Amino acid sequence: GSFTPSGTTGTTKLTVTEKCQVRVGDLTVAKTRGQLTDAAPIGPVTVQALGCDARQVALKADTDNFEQGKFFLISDNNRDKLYVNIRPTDNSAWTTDNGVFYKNDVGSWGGIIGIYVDGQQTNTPPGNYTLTLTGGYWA
Amino acid sequence: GSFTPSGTTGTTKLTVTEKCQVRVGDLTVAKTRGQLTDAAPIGPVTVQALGCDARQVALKADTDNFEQGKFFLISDNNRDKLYVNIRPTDNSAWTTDNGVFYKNDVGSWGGIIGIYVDGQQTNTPPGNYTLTLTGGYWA
Amino acid sequence: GSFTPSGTTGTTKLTVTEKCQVRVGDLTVAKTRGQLTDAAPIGPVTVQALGCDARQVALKADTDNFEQGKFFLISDNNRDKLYVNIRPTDNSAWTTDNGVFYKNDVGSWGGIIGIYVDGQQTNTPPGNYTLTLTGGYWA
Ligand SMILES: O=C(N[C@H](CO)[C@H](O)c1ccc([N+](=O)[O-])cc1)C(Cl)Cl
Ligand SMILES: O=C(N[C@H](CO)[C@H](O)c1ccc([N+](=O)[O-])cc1)C(Cl)Cl
Ligand SMILES: O=C(N[C@H](CO)[C@H](O)c1ccc([N+](=O)[O-])cc1)C(Cl)Cl
Repeated sequence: GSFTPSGTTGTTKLTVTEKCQVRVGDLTVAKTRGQLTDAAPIGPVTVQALGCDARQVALKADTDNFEQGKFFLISDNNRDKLYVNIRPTDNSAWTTDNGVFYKNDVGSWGGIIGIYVDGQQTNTPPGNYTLTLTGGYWA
Repeated sequence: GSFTPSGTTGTTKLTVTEKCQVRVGDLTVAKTRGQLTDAAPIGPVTVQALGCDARQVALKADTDNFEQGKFFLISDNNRDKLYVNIRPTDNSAWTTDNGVFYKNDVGSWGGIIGIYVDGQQTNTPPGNYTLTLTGGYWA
Repeated sequence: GSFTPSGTTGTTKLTVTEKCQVRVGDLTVAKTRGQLTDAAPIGPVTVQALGCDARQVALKADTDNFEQGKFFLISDNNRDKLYVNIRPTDNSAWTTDNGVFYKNDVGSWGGIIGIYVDGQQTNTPPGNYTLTLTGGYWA
C-alpha cells in the first residue's frame, strides 16, 4: 500500500456558475450548478505510462482533493467540495486506496480516465473548482 | 448595489520594460514605459453572457485592482499601479460601482471590453502588471 | 556589476521521474532520472532583444535558482537542485556574475540559450523542477 510519485500532473478544472453566466476571456470548462447532475461528465484525463511492464500504474490526488475514500474537486478557497467519481473509459480494473487510484494489474497502460459528478450537486456554490492528479505507481 | 459572481475570469497581463527590452521565452504582451501614453490600448477582454435576459451583466475587478472608483493593473509585488480605463468597444452604457463595472440594461450581452492606459504613465517601473476581472451580474 | 530588469520571463520546466513513468494530461517536458546524464539538453530558451544597441543584454535567474556561481533548476518544494549549464547556441561570449548571465558586448542580440544538465545527476529525486530567467541588461 504505497504510492511512488513518478510521472506528470493532470489538472481538472471546472468553473461553476448560476443560470446567468458571464464568460470572460478565453474558453474554459464551465457549467451552471443546474448542470451538476448525477454522472455528469466533467472531462477526460489522459494517461500514458512508459516503462511500467512490472508495476501497477497509479494516480494520486492532491491531499486537498480526497477524504474518507471519496474524491472531490475543491474550490479555490479550499472550502467547497464537488464530489466526483473517477473511472477509466475502458474495461480495466482499478482500486481506490486513500487518495490513490491504482490499476489492479501491472503493465504500461495508456487510456482515458473520466471524471464524473458523483450524486446531483446542483446547489454547489459558484466558484472555480480543481482536481489534481499525479502519475506514479503503486504496490 | 450587489455583485453576484457567476462566470469565468479574464486576466489582462502586461510586462513594462525600459527602451532596452529583452524578451525571453514565448511572446507575451510587453511595452516600454515610453509606450504607456494616454489612451494607449493594453488589450481586449472578451465577454460572452448566457442566460442573463433578466440580469445586468457585470465584471468585478480583484480587490488589489481597484480603489476610489479607479481601476489599475497591479505589479507582481502588489506595490505599483498602472491606472486604466475600461470601456466596451460598442455604444452600450455601463456604470462603475466600487470595483464593479456593470451594464445599465439587462440582457445576455456579448462584446469586447477594451483596457486602456488612463493618463500618461511613462515613468511606470518595469515589472509584470495584472488586472483580473470576474464575470457575474449586478443589482 | 548591476542588472537592470527590463524584458520578459522565460520559465524552463522539467519533470523528473523513475523508469516507470506515468504521464497525466497534456505533454510536458519529462525525463527519467537515468536520462539526466552530463550535458543532456533540457531545452532551449529564446531571447530577442530590442533597443539594446548600447547595452549588454542579460538574463537574471530567480534567487532560488543560483548559488556560488552555479545555476540549477529547483524542485517545487525548494529543496532539490538540478545543476545546469547555460550556453548560447552561437559563438557569442557571455559572463556569469552572481545569478546574472550577461553578454560581453553591447547590441540587440537575438538567439537561443541552451539549458544543459551539468554533471550526471541520475540520482535526482522525482519531482517538478523549474529555472526562471528574466530579461534585462547589465553594466
Ligand atoms: O468528458 C468525458 N466525455 C465526453 C462526453 O461528455 C466524451 O465521451 C469524450 C470521450 C473521450 C474523450 N477523449 O478521449 O478525449 C473526450 C470526450 C468523460 Cl471521459 Cl468524463
Ligand atoms: O486592444 C485593443 N485594440 C486594438 C488596437 O490596438 C484593436 O482595435 C482590436 C480590436 C478588437 C480586438 N478583438 O476583438 O479581439 C482586437 C484588437 C482595445 Cl479593445 Cl484595448
Ligand atoms: O534543447 C536543445 N536542443 C535540441 C537537442 O536536444 C536541438 O538542438 C534544438 C535546437 C534549437 C531549438 N530551437 O531553436 O528551438 C530546438 C531544439 C538545446 Cl538548445 Cl538545450
